[PDB]
Amino acid sequence: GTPTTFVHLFEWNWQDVAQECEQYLGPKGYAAVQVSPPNEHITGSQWWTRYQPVSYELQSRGGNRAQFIDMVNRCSAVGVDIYVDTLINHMAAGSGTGTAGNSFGNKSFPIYSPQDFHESCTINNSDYGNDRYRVQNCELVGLADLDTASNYVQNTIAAYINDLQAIGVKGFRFDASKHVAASDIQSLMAKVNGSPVVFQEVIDLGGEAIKSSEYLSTGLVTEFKYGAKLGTVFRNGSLAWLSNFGEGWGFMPSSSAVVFVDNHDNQRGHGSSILTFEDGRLYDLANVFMLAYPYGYPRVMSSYDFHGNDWAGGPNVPVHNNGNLECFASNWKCEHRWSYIAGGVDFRNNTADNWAVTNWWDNTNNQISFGRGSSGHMAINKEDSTLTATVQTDMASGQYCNVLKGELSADAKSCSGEVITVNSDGTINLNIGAWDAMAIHKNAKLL
Ligand SMILES: [Ca+2]
Ligand SMILES: [Cl-]
Ligand SMILES: [Cl-]
Repeated sequence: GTPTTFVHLFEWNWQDVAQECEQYLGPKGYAAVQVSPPNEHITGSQWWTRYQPVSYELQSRGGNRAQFIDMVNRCSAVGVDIYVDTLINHMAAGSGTGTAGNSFGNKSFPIYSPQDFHESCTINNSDYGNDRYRVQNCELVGLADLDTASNYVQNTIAAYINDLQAIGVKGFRFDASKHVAASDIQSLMAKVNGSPVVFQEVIDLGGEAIKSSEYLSTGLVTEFKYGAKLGTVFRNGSLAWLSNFGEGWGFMPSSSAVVFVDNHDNQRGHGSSILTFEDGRLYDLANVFMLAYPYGYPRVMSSYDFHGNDWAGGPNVPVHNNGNLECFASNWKCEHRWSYIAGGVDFRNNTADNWAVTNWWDNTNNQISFGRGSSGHMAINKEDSTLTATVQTDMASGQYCNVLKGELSADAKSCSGEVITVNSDGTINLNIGAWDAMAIHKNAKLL
């Protein structure tokens, strides 16, 4: 197979990430980990402190510089890249202290002076619809707005990015990219070595002054329409409608899009329509669709139970806790380990040679099935009945692991879970319980 999917290990520290790469992400074929911001940020326990930078020293809640490097190396040894959440728009609000011991205040930081910032003003709600200048030059919730047109600012951010590349970081999330002119991002990328993966966070559901399409020339772009519409369909619509999901629904080009069911902001209600781990099996099924369907570069969300406090930081117990995995309950949720989601990743990994949707079938409502040509086939039953339709595939006849429920043995003789039969004529006689699914692919076939 080939790498197709990455994961946000939200608020995971560098030792937990490194261990997770070795024990799970490498073996299961995840391509990369998006880590929380690793630069110096304001002190305090809330998750949102990570988005208030104080400097570019690599001392953060996740760990120190040596720990960060050890993580990059341990993950890369098992084939997993690191993408860094990169704060290109701003520095912390107000005054205080950072996680490396530095002080700041009055738009004075270890590496920035007041002249390195746009003149202070406030982004007001109306500005998103009618004032691009203010969205991009004024302050987002009090954060000091860097003058991203300045050569010094561009050189300082680029030096941060290039230091990360020199220690092995392979990609970058440009936080708050809507708040930075795409032209400024273009000037920054000219100072960045090489061609790392770059994706830009731009929330654009339509109807505002700045469009996500403005950022296509400078890197990948978050397609927030994807999760918003997918959530609405899974909650209130029909899965049959998804037969032409993608550009036909008004989305950006597939080859530019980072897609996801939810992210750290919008799982806190910051779309009521967004699906999250709180939705249980409905979330499972949405992720199976996303990962089987050939649109975009998907990012699986990996969350913690925040017990109703949308500002709280993560659990005070590590993920890997002296031999106990603190997953699936009221600490870390570890969605990337949920069987249907990890199985979806394996499916995407092994269908990457055929980015077509073939033999689409539905019952006009909430039962669907489709193929990736002869590389794979899937079905979802999001109804209260058993799905027993006979569907056409392009798969070679034989017996296949349902990779949502099990894995092929090292000897290729058996599956650890359900086995699916492709008939002589390429059909499958489905037998899918209510709110269940199946996926098979050409590299999980019994020999
Ligand atoms: Ca700005
Ligand atoms: Cl450092
Ligand atoms: Cl994002």
